[PDB]
Amino acid sequence: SYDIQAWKKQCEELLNLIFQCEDSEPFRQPVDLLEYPDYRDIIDTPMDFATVRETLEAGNYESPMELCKDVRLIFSNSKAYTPSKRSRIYSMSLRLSAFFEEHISSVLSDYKSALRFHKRNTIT
Repeated sequence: SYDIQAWKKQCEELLNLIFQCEDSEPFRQPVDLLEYPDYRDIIDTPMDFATVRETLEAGNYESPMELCKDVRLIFSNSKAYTPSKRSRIYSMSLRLSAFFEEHISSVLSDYKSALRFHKRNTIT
């Protein structure tokens, strides 16, 4: 892989897949405080897939690692807020996390390789 910019469209396509997945529905918009009134007593940094997509489309991610950090925050927030490791919403977050990780792995690898290639002659 050579193309330093290719990650962005790859991430757009992966977000499209995630938004079509039923398991994403609890995570597509910010958590509703009327539904979960003490959410911000537990969760310091909310995150959701609409926020991630908007950040990407605004040109506010520099790398796929930044996007990957925010997506992982969606899942760590679900784990931190879950009352049970058997709860429905958390259970959906685990399947969606596995899907995400399986797909993001090549995006990250190819970007990092492409960038190492770009920098291969940094010293000369």
